[PDB]
Amino acid sequence: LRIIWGTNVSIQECTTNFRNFLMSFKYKFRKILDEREEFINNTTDEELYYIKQLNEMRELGTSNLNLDARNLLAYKQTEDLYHQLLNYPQEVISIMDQTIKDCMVSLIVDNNLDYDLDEIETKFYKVRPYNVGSCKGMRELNPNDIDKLINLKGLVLRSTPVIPDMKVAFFKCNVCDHTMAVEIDRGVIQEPARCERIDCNEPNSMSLIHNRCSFADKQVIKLQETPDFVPDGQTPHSISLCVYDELVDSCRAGDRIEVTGTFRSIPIRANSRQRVLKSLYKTYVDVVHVKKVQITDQDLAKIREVAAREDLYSLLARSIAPSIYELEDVKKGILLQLFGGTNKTFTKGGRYRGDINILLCGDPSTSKSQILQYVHKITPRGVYTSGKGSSAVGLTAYITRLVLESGALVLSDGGVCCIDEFDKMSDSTRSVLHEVMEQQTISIAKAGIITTLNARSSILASANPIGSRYNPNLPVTENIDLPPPLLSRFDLVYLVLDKVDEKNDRELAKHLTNLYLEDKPDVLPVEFLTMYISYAKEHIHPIITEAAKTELVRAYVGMRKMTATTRQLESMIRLAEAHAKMKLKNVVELEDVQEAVRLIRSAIKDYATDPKTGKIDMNLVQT
Amino acid sequence: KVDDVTGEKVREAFEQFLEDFSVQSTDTGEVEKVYRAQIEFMKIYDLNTIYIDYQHLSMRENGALAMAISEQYYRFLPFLQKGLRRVVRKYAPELLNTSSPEQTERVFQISFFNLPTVHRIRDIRSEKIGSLLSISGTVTRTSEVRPELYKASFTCDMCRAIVDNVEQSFKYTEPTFCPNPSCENRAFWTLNVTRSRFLDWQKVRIQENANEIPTGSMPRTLDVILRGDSVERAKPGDRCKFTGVEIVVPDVTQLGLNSGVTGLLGVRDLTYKISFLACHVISIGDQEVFLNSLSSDEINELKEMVKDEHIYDKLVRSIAPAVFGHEAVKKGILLQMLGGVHKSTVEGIKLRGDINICVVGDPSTSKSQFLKYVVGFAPRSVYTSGKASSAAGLTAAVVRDEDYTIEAGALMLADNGICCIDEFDKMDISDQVAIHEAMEQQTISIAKAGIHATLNARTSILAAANPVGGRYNRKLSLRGNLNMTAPIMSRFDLFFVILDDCNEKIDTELASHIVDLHMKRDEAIEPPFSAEQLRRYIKYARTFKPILTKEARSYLVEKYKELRKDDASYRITVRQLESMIRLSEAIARANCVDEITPSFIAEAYDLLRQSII
Repeated sequence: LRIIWGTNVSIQECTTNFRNFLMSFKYKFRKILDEREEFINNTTDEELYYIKQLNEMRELGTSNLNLDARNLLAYKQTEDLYHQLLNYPQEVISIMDQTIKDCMVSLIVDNNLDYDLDEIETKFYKVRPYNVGSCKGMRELNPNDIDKLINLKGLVLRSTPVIPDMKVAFFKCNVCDHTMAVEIDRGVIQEPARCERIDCNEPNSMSLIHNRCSFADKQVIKLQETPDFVPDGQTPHSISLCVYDELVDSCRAGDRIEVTGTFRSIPIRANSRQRVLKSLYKTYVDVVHVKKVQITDQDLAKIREVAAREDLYSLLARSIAPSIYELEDVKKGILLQLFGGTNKTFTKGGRYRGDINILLCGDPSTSKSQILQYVHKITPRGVYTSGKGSSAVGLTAYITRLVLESGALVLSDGGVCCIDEFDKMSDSTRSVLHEVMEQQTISIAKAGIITTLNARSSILASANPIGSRYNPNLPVTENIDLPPPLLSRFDLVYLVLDKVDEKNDRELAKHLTNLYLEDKPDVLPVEFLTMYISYAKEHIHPIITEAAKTELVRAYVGMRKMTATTRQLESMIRLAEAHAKMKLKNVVELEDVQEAVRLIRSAIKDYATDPKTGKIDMNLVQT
Repeated sequence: KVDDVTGEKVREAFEQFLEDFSVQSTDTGEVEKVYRAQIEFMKIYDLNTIYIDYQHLSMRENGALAMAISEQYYRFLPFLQKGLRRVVRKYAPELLNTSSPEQTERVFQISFFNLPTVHRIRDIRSEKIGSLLSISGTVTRTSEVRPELYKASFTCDMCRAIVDNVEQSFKYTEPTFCPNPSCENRAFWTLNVTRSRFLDWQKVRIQENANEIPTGSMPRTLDVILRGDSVERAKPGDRCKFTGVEIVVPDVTQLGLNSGVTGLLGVRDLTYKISFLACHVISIGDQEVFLNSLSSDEINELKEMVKDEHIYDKLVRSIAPAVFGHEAVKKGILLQMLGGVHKSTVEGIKLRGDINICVVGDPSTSKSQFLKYVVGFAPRSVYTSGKASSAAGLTAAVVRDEDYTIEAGALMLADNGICCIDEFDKMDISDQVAIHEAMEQQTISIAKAGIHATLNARTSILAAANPVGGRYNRKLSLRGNLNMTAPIMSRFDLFFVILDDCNEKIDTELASHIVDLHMKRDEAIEPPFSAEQLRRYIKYARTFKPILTKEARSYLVEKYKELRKDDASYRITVRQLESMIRLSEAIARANCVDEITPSFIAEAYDLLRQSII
């Protein structure tokens, strides 16, 4: 038999265990390993999971086949093979790739569906085990763990450009015009000492030609250690993850990705020309699988029922921060911002941007930043920042030599942005934010490097009052202390002030004391509400209608009677489109525009605000 | 020596395609052996390059030739050149030679255009190397034309034996053995420039379109090699489509002249750098001469518009169709785009022919929208936001090139055209003073890094700004509302004032216009003239050079006296008179009148008085 070196386990036996997993292993085995028999379905269980997966790979036309170490453990012989893989991940992965190819050929013949066995041979099946082990940081990874299968979660610090890889060397003889191809094993090309052609009779006549040499796609992605894995006292250590073929560019940089792989250690040459290599070995992880960290039909039905409920707007507001008290209007504005307005692009007038930015000002103990962290959790992509920690250059763009790097707002783009101590945030940073928010995109010019980075990020800001506690005598805008251009740029302005009464104090103290009374203590689940916002954006594309247009023109003229920025009217339209997404209405309606204007009026306590100078009586706040 | 049967078949097929393409699309469906007739034309001009549409190859041989070319261009290129040489020897033997000194064989270039698919620089892959491909992108830079050693001739010092036209790899190469069998020399090879043949060489760096990037990320850059006629066939900063074979560049140091191949190099590793070779380059980015450049229908449309007596008002209305109101700003933009005749005194003082304006107004007035429309309309124009910009970098750039060199500035992108400036108030007053320093005198120059360089800096300037306090203050003087140099304000032709109108009718009209725009996209706008037609009219007017009349000069005298009376000081000056002359020339251009008129001078004085406010 053929045995992997040092394992005393046959490579044929590993392939046979993988074949028993691919066929003659029921999905019932994986479901039983998962237990939860009430959750498992008997018919899909009786069907063979890996047989269905190989047939699905044939239907896709792709050689790659996702692998589950849990399913490998579910099958008994495949569990033994998975332990052998944990010992020798690369060898067992090659064995499983060959087994997947052979099982695909056998499955094509068995199903009798049209397919080419030669096409299956040309295809190189891929085994991508996952759930082999608990996710761990790069700092947790060890040289003993090198050459052992593991599943790792990490946030991509950056993704490197695709790196050419010498899949096979090609030798072309300059003396005799001979053509040859030499496979590259272990990353080293093989060169015959004499000419491949005996008639040439020229020693070392063969010459490698790089263009003729076969190249396989390869890439690397820097991966930061997971925030839980990182030590509390120090920033996480980062190790780049090797990737190739379909795994290359599987996940974009700046988004969390879970890549199962085998850790690798390689000697580092003391000098590139010198054969000598330092006793220390550089360490990198080669990913057997790449994964992240879209609405299911049942989730979409649940979102539809929720959106049908009239209580759902306030329900999602409360669901953003279920434990928090008395900031439901700010949470509703944040939920509208998470839904976002629809974006319209035109040849003239540029492109109206649907993304909504929300500014919130609260006196200390407003729980505004607790709600902001709640919004960061609720957002599908979360960016949280402190005003003292915020920098304008970091928010817009950085340069490394000389190539531009994504700003903090650019990384926020594609998700909601959370800002704490927004009053403490620098006015210069806010001035940088003004242009980026007005354009919904960032443009940067600098010596050497000048480029524009997308900044289409919904922005949430939690701000202190300009006074240490919010002053009713102070104007609400002054208490928020936001610059007027940034306030116009923001779609929504939120004002929250504490109101004191004996019964209200009893209620607040009772809430805090109940959370304390538990030793560990209508709201949608936060993940379900993120999915609801995603489904609202996906299946709802609100646009200005006639009724919404009557409401919008009335609101614009009335706010001009009250001065109305044209951007505020666009922000009201975006909030109206956000409300239609919150209601899962395909187009903006008069009720949506009315709710958007009502949400803006309630957010800044404009109804509470006194008619003159914009100041709000404290009793008027919180009605 | 072994020979590729597929290569020889491809050479025969290419010769057959060239000699008997027999498809002529000229004036009718006809047969003229258009490739052979093009060979005859290249013989008439002694040309060395041939351009072939990829669709012609796709039609020829049922696309077998096109398929072979696309699949293995790198392999069949010598065979294609041999077939072209065979067709040349058959039809134009003079073209076969370089064509008194003995004529060497002429180099033959084959260009392929109109490829079915165009890929972004990010779309390129290592697997795509070695195959013909069309790439869409913008040329960030272009290397100087160089004589790449396509063919090398060496002489052996030991026995005086000489080699000729030796092919060279990516690194410089010498003959493996002495051509003389008796001499065993493998060194002492001395090149001869005359006997060796050098092709023109130029590397043009390219990058993906910033608009093409979805997430706004940095566009992927690709090196495009231009050789022969392809050298200087494109310009830096201009979008272009390149067609040719993708290539991989080995490390010259590893050859001896990240992971790397080894064991071939020998022990040394070899890292591969991706690149592109472009067989074909295409750029995707007097009144009588302009009329000839225009098609017959375009000439007829421009003639009708010029014949219209209301052409001036129609163009002013057509400016910024989406924008409602700001008709004075529209008229100023039209006058600036039309421009004025340059003039220089016998004493040597040179006046500026281009119009320059600065706009100050409250936010949410679509001044930035006007800047965007102007940047889109004006050829050779660049738009930028003032706050996120470098003052010196906009005017000029300097960098070291592999030695100190000079890089083109942002102002040069606006040269011979309008320059739009957004967030002008947010921009540095130092940058504003620099613009004033390079506005009337122009002539941007470099004196740093030990290298002195000159720049013409001939452009029109347009600006948008927010007045002090965030809104225009009518009580506040026109000068000082936007802090800028007084001489610069004087040299500026006009200072537009934008103020919000509380009129309910105007509010309802603007609201209805914005709502109709959002509902109906471009259909809501109804400009009197199309953008392309207005651009053609602007080009024709620029070809025209208005001349001052004697009555026009008397009217200008009276108008300057009236402006001085209005000063009765800082607001009006001889610079205001110069602005009046420039606006009169622009008005004569807009009205298509050959000469300046007293009515045109009156309109110029009215615009200046509107700036006075």
